Amino acid sequence: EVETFAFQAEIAQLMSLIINTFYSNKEIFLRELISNSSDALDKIRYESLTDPSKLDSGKELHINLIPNKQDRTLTIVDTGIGMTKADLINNLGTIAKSGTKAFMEALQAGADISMIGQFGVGFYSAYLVAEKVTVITKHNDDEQYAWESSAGGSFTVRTDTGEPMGRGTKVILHLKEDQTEYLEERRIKEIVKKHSQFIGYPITLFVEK
Ligand SMILES: O=C1CNC(=S)N1CCc1ccccc1
Repeated sequence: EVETFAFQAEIAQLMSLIINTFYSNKEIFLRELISNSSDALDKIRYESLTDPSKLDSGKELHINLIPNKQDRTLTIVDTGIGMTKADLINNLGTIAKSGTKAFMEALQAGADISMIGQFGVGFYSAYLVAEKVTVITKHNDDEQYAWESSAGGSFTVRTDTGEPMGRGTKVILHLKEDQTEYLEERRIKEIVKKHSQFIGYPITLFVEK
């Protein structure tokens, strides 16, 4: 059972802009997702200070990067607070609408795509390198869901039947054919050392067979 939804018009405009603008400095997407994961870890960590049972679904707070050359996917896993079904359908886009509009006003003023993080909507930079994004998420107060979009105006939400995660979020980037450099260990390491040396959680690169 799968539900299909339309993006808000401003978000569909930002995604189509990100997929179509010729922009070579695509590596910033990794910085943005790691920073998002760090935020999600901060929130679960803070909540657990007054309620330790919030960590019953997982005490480790970390970020894994999992390239896969065979499936041409790069997965960013974190054990943060995760997202409810209402987050996936409404709440995230509600908070993002203001940063989307402001970010597009800047782009018409000549501003750079790499400044997307300052408006709180850096996750859509995933579409610089991904033709399709799958988000597997589990929040303490909801069931495990799978969000997916290939842009084009619509996304899907469904209950996830795969491996239970406990708590956290899995961002799976189905990379475009010409963006496989982000599946290489030394390229990922160069980006992480450069863009996210100052994250307060362990970042583990999973290297392949
Ligand atoms: O826009 C929505 C509505 N519901 C969810 S989730 N998003 C976030 C899309 C996203 C893109 C890239 C990386 C991570 C997430």
